Amino acid sequence: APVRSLNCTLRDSQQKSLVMSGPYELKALHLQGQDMEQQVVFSMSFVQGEESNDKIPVALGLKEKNLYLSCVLKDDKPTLQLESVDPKNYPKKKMEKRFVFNKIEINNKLEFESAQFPNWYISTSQAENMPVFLGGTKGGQDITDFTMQFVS
Ligand SMILES: Cc1ccc2c(c1)NC(=O)[C@@]2(c1cn[nH]c1)c1cc(-c2ccc(C(=O)O)cc2C(=O)O)ccc1O
Repeated sequence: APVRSLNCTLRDSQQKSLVMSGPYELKALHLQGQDMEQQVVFSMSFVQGEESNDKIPVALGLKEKNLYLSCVLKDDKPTLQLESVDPKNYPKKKMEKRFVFNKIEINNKLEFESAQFPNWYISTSQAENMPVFLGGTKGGQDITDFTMQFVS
């Protein structure tokens, strides 16, 4: 089955934009209007024909597909990383499981659950300029829902 890609930006439910913070990390903060160009453009890839399903596996690439968001164990704990890939072979028709998230649309917002680590989600802190991380709790102070804005 063929793969479809969309370019987009992500904002958490409290309107914090996502930006790079060096080569290995994303941070979330409320950006000023003139700094809006700092927000990361993602290439969200998924399999064509699943638009009506409740859970849609997605891969999130960035840097013109040079990096992908990846879920790996670090110190025996699910961790979000930015993994380097050869952009020529991406996105794959069969993406490696560590790059896959179930995109679930709840109350008009988006939630990204790790396919490799169930009940672990892409998360942000309430505080400004803190790293984007994989979190195991929902409903607490950590934010697990986002809105998406299409670039192309
Ligand atoms: C671009 C793109 C994204 C995502 C995928 C592809 C390409 N190609 C795929 O095959 C892909 C897919 C299958 N259906 N739709 C897309 C896929 C799905 C899973 C997956 C997701 C959720 C769960 C769960 O437990 O909820 C289990 C698994 C698993 O299969 O272990 C793992 C690897 C994988 O690559």
